[PDB]
Order: sequence, then C-alpha cells, then structure tokens
Amino acid sequence: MDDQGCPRCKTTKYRNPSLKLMVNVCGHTLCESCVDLLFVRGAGNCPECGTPLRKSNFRVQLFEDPTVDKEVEIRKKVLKIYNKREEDFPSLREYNDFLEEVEEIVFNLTNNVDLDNTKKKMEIYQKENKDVIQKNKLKLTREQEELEEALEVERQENEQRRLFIQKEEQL
Amino acid sequence: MKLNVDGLLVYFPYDYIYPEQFSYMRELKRTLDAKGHGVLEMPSGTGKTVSLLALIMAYQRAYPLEVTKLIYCSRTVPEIEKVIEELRKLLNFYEKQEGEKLPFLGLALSSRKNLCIHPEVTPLRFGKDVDGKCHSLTASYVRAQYQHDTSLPHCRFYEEFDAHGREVPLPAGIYNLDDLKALGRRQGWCPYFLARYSILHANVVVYSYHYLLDPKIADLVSKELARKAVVVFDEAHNIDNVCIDSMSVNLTRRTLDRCQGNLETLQKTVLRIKETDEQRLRDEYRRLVEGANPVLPDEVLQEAVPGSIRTAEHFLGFLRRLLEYVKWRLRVQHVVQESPPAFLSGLAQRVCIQRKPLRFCAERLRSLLHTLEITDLADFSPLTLLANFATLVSTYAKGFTIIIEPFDDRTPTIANPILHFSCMDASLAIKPVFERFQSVIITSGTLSPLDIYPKILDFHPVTMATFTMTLARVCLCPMIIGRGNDQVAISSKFETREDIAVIRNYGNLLLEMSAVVPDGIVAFFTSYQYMESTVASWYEQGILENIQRNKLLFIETQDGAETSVALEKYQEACENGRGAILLSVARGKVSEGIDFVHHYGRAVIMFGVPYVYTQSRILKARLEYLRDQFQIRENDFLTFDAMRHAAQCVGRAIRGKTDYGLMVFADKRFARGDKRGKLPRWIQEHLTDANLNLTVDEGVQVAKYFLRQMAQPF
Ligand code: SF4
Ligand SMILES: [Zn+2]
Ligand SMILES: [Zn+2]
Repeated sequence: MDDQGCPRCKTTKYRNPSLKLMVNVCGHTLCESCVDLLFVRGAGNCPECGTPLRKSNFRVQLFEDPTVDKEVEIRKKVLKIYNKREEDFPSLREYNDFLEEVEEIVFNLTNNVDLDNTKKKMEIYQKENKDVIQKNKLKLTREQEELEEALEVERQENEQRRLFIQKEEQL
Repeated sequence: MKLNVDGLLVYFPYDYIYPEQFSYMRELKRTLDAKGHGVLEMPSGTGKTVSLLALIMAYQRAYPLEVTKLIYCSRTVPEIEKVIEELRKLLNFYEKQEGEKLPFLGLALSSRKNLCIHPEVTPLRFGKDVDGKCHSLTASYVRAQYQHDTSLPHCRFYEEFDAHGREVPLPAGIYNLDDLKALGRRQGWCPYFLARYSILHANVVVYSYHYLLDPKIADLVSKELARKAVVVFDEAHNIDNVCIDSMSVNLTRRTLDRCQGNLETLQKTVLRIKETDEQRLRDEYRRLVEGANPVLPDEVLQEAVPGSIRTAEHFLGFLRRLLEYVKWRLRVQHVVQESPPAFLSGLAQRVCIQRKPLRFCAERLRSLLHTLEITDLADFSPLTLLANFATLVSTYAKGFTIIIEPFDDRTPTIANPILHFSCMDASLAIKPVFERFQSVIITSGTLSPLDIYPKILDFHPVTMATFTMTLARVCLCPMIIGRGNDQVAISSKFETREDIAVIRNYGNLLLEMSAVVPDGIVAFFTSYQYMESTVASWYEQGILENIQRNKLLFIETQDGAETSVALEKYQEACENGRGAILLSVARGKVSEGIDFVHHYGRAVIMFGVPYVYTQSRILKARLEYLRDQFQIRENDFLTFDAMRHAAQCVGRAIRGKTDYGLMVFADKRFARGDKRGKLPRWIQEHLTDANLNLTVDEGVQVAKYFLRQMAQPF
C-alpha cells in the first residue's frame, strides 16, 4: 500500500489502499482496477510485456514491495520441494547446504531464466518423490495439526484461568 | 582505625563508625564467608561505599584465593567518580599504614565517548557516533592498511597500545576517568583499551550496569575470567527496570524507513564491492561455511552455523523479507496486540522465515557488514537494532512478549506507530551474573522490602537484613500529611486528581512550607501532566504568586537542556539567600541522576504517591506475567513500584556528613499501614504515629520546631 502507484493507473493507490497486488507469471504490481482493464482486452495479457496467461494468472498478495511479492510467491512454490526435515541428514554441513541451494534456486527463478531450474526440479521430483517428498509432506502436515492443537490447548488453559479466578472472587 | 571484626581485622580510614556500620560489616562478612549471593540495604548514600570497600579489601587480603577481584557497579559515571575518589582515599590510608606499595590495582571503565584522546572524535558527543568512528579507525581493514602505511588518517593511539601495552601491563595504582585520560595522552595509548586489558589483572573494576548486564557488551569484558569474584551493585534498587531495558527493543515506523534506506545503501555497496574486489571478500563465505554485538547470553547464544543465509545477497533478501513483514505488522491498525510465540509462528508461516535461520541473523549481520568495509556503523545502526530484535524473537519468547501499538499515547491520531518488545521478568537477563559469579551483593539505599526481590529475580539469598542509621542526633524527621486545613482527604487518586480542593490544599501546604523551610526545597509530583495541571490551577489562583514572592520557583521539563539549565540556576539559588522550589517528576531522569546534600533539597516534598498510568500496556504484560509466575499480586507489585520510587526520590537528603533535613509526604495514602510497611526500615522507624497524619498547619509547626533543633550545633 506504500507504493506510489500502478505503472499505468496510479490513482487508487492514492485514494485508498484497499487494493492488493495480483501475482502473475510475469511477476507484477498489478491492481484490481487494472485487472478489469486487462480482462476487457486480452483476457490474461500483461499490458506492457504482453506475457500470455492461461486464466488471468491472478492470485491476491499483500506487501508494498513487488520484489517481495515475487520472492514470497516463488518461495511458497519452492517450499513444496526440499521440504525434508533437517534430522534426515546426520552430516552437519548438509543440514543447511540444501537450504543454500534452495534459496539460490529462489533467486535464480526471481530474475534469471527458469528453464534450468525447471529441469533440475524435474530431476529432484523423480528421484526424491519415490520415497522422501511424500513422507515429509505427511510429517509437515502432522506438525501443522499439532501446532494448531497446542495453540487451542493454550487458549483453553487461559480461558479456564480467567473463569476460575472470576469464580474465586464471586464465591 | 583498625576494627577487630569477628572474621578478621579490617582497616578503616575515618576515625569512628556508627553501630549500623558494625552490623553492615558483620552481615557482609557472613555473606562472603557463605560464598552465596545475597542482598542488603544501608541508608547512607556515602559511608556505605567506604565500609564495603574496606571490608572487601580486608577479605581479599585474608583469603585472596576466595575472591579473585571486586566488580563494583554504580548507576551513573558522575556517581562512580565519587566511588573511585573514596577508593583512592582508602588506598592512600592503607598504603600509609603499611609503609610500602602493594600489588593492588583499581580502575573504572567508561564509554569511549566519555573518555578518549582522538581530536576527530573529541568534538562529537553522540555515543553511536563515537563508537562508529572508533570502529572505523581501529578496523581490521584500517589496521592492515596502516601496515602498508598509505596516506590515510590512522589512529596512532591504538597501534601504539598494541605495540607496548600488550607487552607491559600497568604495575598498580588507582586511576579516575579524568586521570586515565591524562595517562593515555602521556603514554600515547588508549585510556579505554588500557583499562580493558587491565581488567584481566585488576583487583577492583567499577562500571555501570549497562557494562555488565546487556549481553552485547557485558559478556566480552565479564568473561569467565572472574569465575569467583565479588560482584556488587550499589543503589541498584531500580535494577529490574534497567535489566528489562537491556532486553527491550523498540521498533518504530521512522526507524523501519531508515532501515529500508540503509538496506538499499547496503545493496548498492554490495554491488560496488562485487565489481571492485570480490575474491578476497568472498573468502568470508569459506570461513562462514566453516563456522553491535549479539544479544544472546552465554548459554543461549549459539554458533553452530549461520544457516540458510550464507551469501550477501541471500542475507539481504532475508532482511528484506523480515523488514516487509514487520512493516506490515506495524501498519495494521487495531487494538494493542500481544504475541510472544504467535509472532514467530505467524512470521514463519506468512513470509517463510524459519526461526533457526532467523536466530543467527544478528551475528551474520555483524560479520557481513564487517566484510563491506563500511564507513561507520552509526548510519546502519537502525538496521542493527532491527537485526537484534529479529534474532532475539527467534531466540526465545518464554518470558517475553511482542506488543504492537498502532496508536501512541497522548495523541488521538499519529502516523508514527511503535512496536515494543518489552520483557516481563528480569531474572532471564540477570541469570548469567548470578550463575557465573559465586556471590553477588545488591547493596542498595532506600530499598523497598527485600522479600519481593528474590521473587522478581530468581536467586536464593543468604542474608536478609535491614540496617537503620543511628546517630547521636536525629538527622531526619520525616512526616506524612493527609489532612488539610479543611480536614479533607488529600489522596492524589486518579478520580480525585481533578479535585480543586485537594489542589488548593497542596498549594497552601507548599506556601507555608516554603515560608518556614530554609533555602532549597524540591517537590516531586506523579507525572508531567498532573504537575502541569496543578501548576496551572495554582497560577489561576493567587497561591502561586505568593509562593513566588516567598521564594523563587523553578519547574522541570522533558527537555534535558532546559532541565540542566533550571537545575544549574537552582543550585545558585540555593547558595544564595533567595532559595528555590524545584518542581519535578518522580520518574524524571533528573530525580534519579541528581543527588541532594547539605543546603540542597533541604525539605523533600512528595505530592501524591508515585504511580504510573494504568493505561500503558507494557506494564500490563510486565505485571500480569509477574502475577502468573512468581505469584505476586498486581496491587502488591504496583504499591511496591510506588514505594520503591518514592524512597528513591525522597532518600537523597540524607546523603552524608549528617546534614539535617525533613521528608514530608503530602498524601494520606502513605499513612496506610501497607505503604509504611513497604517503606524502608530506617525511615519508617524514625516515623512515629504521633506525626503520622499531621494536619498541614501541625506539620508546618513541627517542621519549624525540628529545624530549630537541628540548627544548633552538636
Ligand atoms: S582507538 Fe583509542 S584513541 Fe582512537 S578513537 Fe578509539 S578510543 Fe579513541
Ligand atoms: Zn490502478
Ligand atoms: Zn509484465
């Protein structure tokens, strides 16, 4: 919302900040009033670049920095790969070496051509999915579930503490 | 004067000691013999330093192996200067008694800003600026370039110190800060680094808390060398607040914008470095793979690996992501939100920033920023603050909390929101001191009752004794006035604050007390806004003009320059027969910094019990967490915070040399048993039921009579 305005229609960005960026394969600071303008003609084409889009390639995002928008979306996609837990590797260096390669992949995708990254990702898809990728999908789902359970346990304990001290006072 | 203490024989410079001094020395010797941390209170502002220092020196002589050295800390450098003066006098006395020099060293550490000899940094007074300039001059890059001896300003003092002081340490002696500056000038060495090295072999070292509490700078000079040392904190009743401040980090919108600009400059500098010199500075990557100071204490700090951030670009992107998350989280407009662990979890989920890589953020910032050969760290200081916050949050949140304030107090609508990371318990940050050092003595004056302190700070005290000053004459005659001439309650309650009758009672009491009291009087209010409201009411009425006629009136303001000018004029007014009435705030920095002595602040007036506003959400976390853990009632802790502050701001008049003076508290709340009980023992025992709730007129009459009694000689 801190951006000066859209490259084309920098108006709404001044009147109100309600508009949120729209991510695309192009990687852009697109705005809803401008998304309508893209829908009317082209229907999934970047105005200046002209990059084709299958179905408008539009998804909501909330950060004034377009570079952060693209980086966060690319990282979201990448996290689906190389999600194996650290303890799977006993080697000290290998704990974060693969994370280094992951972030290198992210930076490569942000600016440089993604053809090599896609070919490499196909290679990692075939070799790792056989066993480890689906296993770590399961384990990360388990840890998400148990963290939401633990936060609800914390909030049950806080509600019980509030209501029991109230019943202390009234009793 | 050699005192045959029960433990041993202890020298003493002055001729006579009061029985309270005997009690202090015996209790202190008991604590040292037990070799266990403890806390004790002594009334006198001065005299306690000499007794403590003499006992510690005698104990060191008797059992040198038991205690390696003494680490005596004081609130402020102007105060610690008086301590070094006392130590110098004691050493001169002992040296005269022995007839020869002994291998004893005593020194005081202080900031490079306070003491330094470089003309370039001399004109600048801002501490971050001095730190950055000194880092630039002493940089490893500058040292290597000095080896080349190219045409460039190089700070010769550090180089000469490295050449000479490394080989030869200072034999012995006592050096004040000012005298150490002269020694550094004469020897072409650093008064700072020379003392830093002497810490390795020094019998006595003195420096303020922020040199011994904050893990960033405290640890480096408080390394494990002093495994068994007598660490002592003087007048450290406000130790919890400073220990919390050593951890709390405040993030603001302006600071975040400055961080973003600094980060842009960092990126540009990285590009320039890549195009100019790349391989030599890339060797940093190799040493990083092998594996401003970190805020993580000894055991909490970790150095396994930097993490996923292994290159300049990767680290820069990580900081960009975290800064964007903080920016948005702060921009959100809503009620105050608290989230110690939920903040970390939400950060990791929303922006994909794992806590383990986030942990080493500040350390990797220090290393990478060093690689960049920046001009100075002053420009990038906001980024380092944000990095310290980023590493701290990922380090721990069990006894912490992140508070967000989209709207600031005293402003219906302001575009400068603030994110606080205020701590809740000081035990977390003060644990290393207690654990590392065999025994710590928290010697304090005006101490609110000791029982609370073990609860707030997790330690097992050895002795719990309150020492009462005993003199042939009643130096202090405190009183509490709750009933005015109208026989109306004068409590300064929030709902009763607006009461014009109560304000009038305060004004009339001040008028009469200024009429009778001799030159020099200080009145402490509860807040700036309350003080201004009372002053305005008195101005609308004729009371204020009469007070002005009777005696000069000075007022305190938030601005330090005006505060200093007003206090400077107040001192001259006290010296002259005009007199002065200094209105100030209990929480004001002036109240804690200033010390009142004979013919200074003769009658200390306390207008209302000092209570912090019940809306500041930081205190809500700090207080409800104490209720949940350590089991302290909210009202108990609030009244403790009021009584400790009042004792701090009212205990100055009895500084030393047996200078008479009266402490009047114009609030019926102090008459309550709980307030009296929590009041320090020495003041309370002097206080009696006869004068507990004197009317305004009766208090004035008894004050006049007591001043008559104290006027005559011994
Ligand atoms: S190296 Fe020594 S003399 Fe030079 S600026 Fe730093 S403290 Fe001052
Ligand atoms: Zn637009
Ligand atoms: Zn485009």
